[PDB]
Amino acid sequence: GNKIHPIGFRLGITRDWESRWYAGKKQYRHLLLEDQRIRGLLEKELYSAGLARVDIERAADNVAVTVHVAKPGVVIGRGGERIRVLREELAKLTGKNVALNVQEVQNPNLSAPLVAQRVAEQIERRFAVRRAIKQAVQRVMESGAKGAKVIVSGRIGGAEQARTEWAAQGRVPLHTLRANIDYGFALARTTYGVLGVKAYIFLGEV
Amino acid sequence: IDTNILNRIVDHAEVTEKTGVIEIGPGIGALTEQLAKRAKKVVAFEIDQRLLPILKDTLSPYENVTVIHQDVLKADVKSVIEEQFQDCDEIMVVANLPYYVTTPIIMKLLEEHLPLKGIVVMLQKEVAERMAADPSSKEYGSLSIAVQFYTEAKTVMIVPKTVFVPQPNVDSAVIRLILRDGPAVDVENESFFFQLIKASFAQRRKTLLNNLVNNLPEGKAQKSTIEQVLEETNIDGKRRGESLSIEEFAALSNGLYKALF
Amino acid sequence: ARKALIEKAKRTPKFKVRAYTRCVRCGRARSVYRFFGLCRICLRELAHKGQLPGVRKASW
RNA sequence: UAGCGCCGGCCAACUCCGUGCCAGCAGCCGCGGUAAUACGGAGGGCGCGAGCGUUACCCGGAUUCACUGGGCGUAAAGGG
RNA sequence: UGAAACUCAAAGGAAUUGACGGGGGCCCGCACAAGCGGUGGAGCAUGUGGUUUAAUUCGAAGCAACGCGAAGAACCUUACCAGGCCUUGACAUGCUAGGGAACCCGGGUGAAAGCCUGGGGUGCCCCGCGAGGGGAGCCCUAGCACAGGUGCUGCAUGGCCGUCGUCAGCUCGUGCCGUGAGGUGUUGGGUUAAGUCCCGCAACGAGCGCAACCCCCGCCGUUAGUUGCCAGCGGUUCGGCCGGGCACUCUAACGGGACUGCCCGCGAAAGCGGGAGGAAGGAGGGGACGACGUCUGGUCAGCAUGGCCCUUACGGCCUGGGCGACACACGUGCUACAAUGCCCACUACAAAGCGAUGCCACCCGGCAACGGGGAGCUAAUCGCAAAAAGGUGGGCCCAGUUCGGAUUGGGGUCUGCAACCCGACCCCAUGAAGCCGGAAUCGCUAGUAAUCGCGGAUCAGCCAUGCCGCGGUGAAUACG
Ligand SMILES: [Zn+2]
Repeated sequence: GNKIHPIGFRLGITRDWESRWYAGKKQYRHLLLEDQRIRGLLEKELYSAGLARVDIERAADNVAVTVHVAKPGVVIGRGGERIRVLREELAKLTGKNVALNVQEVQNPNLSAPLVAQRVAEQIERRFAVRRAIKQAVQRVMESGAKGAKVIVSGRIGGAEQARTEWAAQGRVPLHTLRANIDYGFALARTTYGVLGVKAYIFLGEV
Repeated sequence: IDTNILNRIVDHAEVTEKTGVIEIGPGIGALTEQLAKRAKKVVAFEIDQRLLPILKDTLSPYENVTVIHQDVLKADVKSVIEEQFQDCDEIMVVANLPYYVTTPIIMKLLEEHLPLKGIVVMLQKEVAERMAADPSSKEYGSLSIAVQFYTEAKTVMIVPKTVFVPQPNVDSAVIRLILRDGPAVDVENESFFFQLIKASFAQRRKTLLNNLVNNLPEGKAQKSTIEQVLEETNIDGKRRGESLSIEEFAALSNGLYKALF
Repeated sequence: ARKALIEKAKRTPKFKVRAYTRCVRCGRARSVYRFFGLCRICLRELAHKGQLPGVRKASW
């Protein structure tokens, strides 16, 4: 076993960096640290919204945060109160006048992080794991998605012994570079430990 | 099995991207999914703690859904409407009611004089003609009077027994009630009017006169009064009562209360 | 990586040669990198995530 | 005057406490060590009802002595 | 010839899928064989087992633990030990009583932590009449929800990793065969690095795997010519140094090229043996890439995490010690045992990297480690930087030796608050074991083995002879 991260494998080709900025050796670490802080804050805050991705950019002491969300309605709210206070909070974190942007993902069934998050939520709601995985895979496959696969880690239904569940459908060629495989991991914290939900979505070629 | 029946129910309820709807007893949310897909902001009154996770998971990808942990009977729905549907034009009600609390629910909803556009519900055929009938229909009664007074109602859909996953015991009929702007007949003494209606149908075999005289505490006292009133109003008590209507009942009620109330 | 030890290495330890470096993500003191400020494990994790700009798998 | 048996599959009738290979149940298959629809008790249900169960014996199911209506190369059964 | 009493709920027949066999057949891989160097012998470095100790913190245990976690233990690291000390606490969000708000500062104590203290107070926000003034702004000081735990289980788990193994396998859909479990495909012949292809055949396809898609090297085009380059010309202090060009090398972007594509023979085909052409010829060399699964595999000490436990101590500061012990025993390495060599002068030829709390040109002082002055460089410019083996010339002449450099004595430099336990380096003496290593055993099929240097991470400095990379010279053998 011991497969490698399908994103880190395809960073150069068919995938793009989540962070897009340049810095010399002098200031690389500080920028990365504040970047991590921003990512952590936004992960904590915008959970319910259906976050999928956080993008960070820098031009000249400027930050352009972009957040991919299934339901931007949750993010904005009434008269953009929430987004405004969120911008205020982010700017208070780092004195660089961040320019927050919000994008809606088309067909949130085609986002591996979202699928993993949903299945993790279902697990935390004490759903049957096998049925949940089957339904998730079918749901993804109905929305185009030339291939899908979902894995749940272990410690199923409070059983003493842990076991992997696994379910795939279609083509998931993890070995080919021009595969455009979307990957998503979610951790489900349950009364009887932790479960790891992985999702691969094979969405076209090249 | 419920695959297309729900779509037909929603179609008959005639919801659009601007109409608001009220859901009672959502369970999983079979109707709720279709309602969210077709209609504007929805609302639910689930009370079952066990099915709450399943409903939450079902309605996770929807943003126009509100869930309330209140019983319909106990909760004053006026505030519910004034709070939730603050922009909507027409507020309808769609639900599948659980047998027992089906008549109480309808009665409570109607007796509170909501600004609801109407109601579309799925209940059993048994009590379906009992709330949409005519003179001499063998299903005429107090329930029919109440429903056909408060609103305008007619049975729409007949879902047969052989549709559900676990085979039930009774055929079902989806009924649509278009709410009425003003009550069909004007009664000053509405309460005793209702008691009169229930008195004329305490026993459906006896004649109307005997029904009326034998069902009032003052029935013994005002035997002559009852007889004269029924005689003058051109609708005598010699009939059964199932052959009367809203109009005759209104006239008789006026006769009783203008003179003895 | 006791919380005390992490919170202690963040001050001036009365001398220059008493101070050391820790992973900014996990507080590991063993195998950190000056360029990143991350231990080897956090470096690998974040590099796989694609959250390190211009950092890619090498094959020469 | 309403009782009697049963509610794991045969076979119509399901939950909560008590017990923890103990006390026990059992026509067969079997159930009892911590979440027991299989033991004990309650609620409820099912069948029969001045009755309902148990034991004993006979025929059936048993084409399992095969006249109706079985078989004998390797399952028992071709004689040296 | 031939019972019964008593016991069990089975006893059996054929066939299917596996597991296994001191059954068989075929095939593969530095597995063996043919070679070339080693290890096991000596000294030292390092990691362990034991032993010792107040402590010698722990985890890793055939392959797949043992120059492993650790890409840097003198303090810090540090989790261990001996002492001195704190208990809403190093650290977070709160609650409730007034001192009362912030900050600056000075003595006792002293090994430091901590404690006791004495001073300028750093106050406004409202500016109610403005003189107390109730306020948010900070701050202590008690009462309390809470911190905290490298404390235990990897046999409750996640994530990540090792291993069989880059081995060639693991399955599914429809069809067909069978009463049925199931079979077929996926077996047979050939071929391949390969379930890679061809043929045969009730199978025809597909998915995860193999391959290819990606990167580096090998050849050539364009686009581009500075900090890189210099063929022709003009300068020239002889320096690509100047003016020039950018042709060539090169640097870094985009493409081309190699596919049994083309001829000859052979085979039914896959393919095989030769031949041009070509930089490369049949996978061109290397990397990234690790199937369903196996190992109660490894890690609660990277992190997260369910359960259990401690919460005036199993938490937290500080000084010193320890992880560096030593009758012994294993593993991985470094230097050698010499003349194909050792020492000393001169002269050459690289690549890939690194640097502003740094790289440090040059000059001067010292025999030196270094010190003082001092330019130039955020980098194709400046520097680290001497490349070493090599090639020349001189010496040694078979000797435990101009071999080997352990150990010890005596000076000295640098880092650092501090160099005793316990750093590195320079110099003068000292000059050990070692004359090629028993049984056994390891690596390697080509720019490989062997040998020679160079750079980097961690890092004040370094116990690095380690790890990751980079080039120089360059063997032998493979019948089976
Ligand atoms: Zn880390």
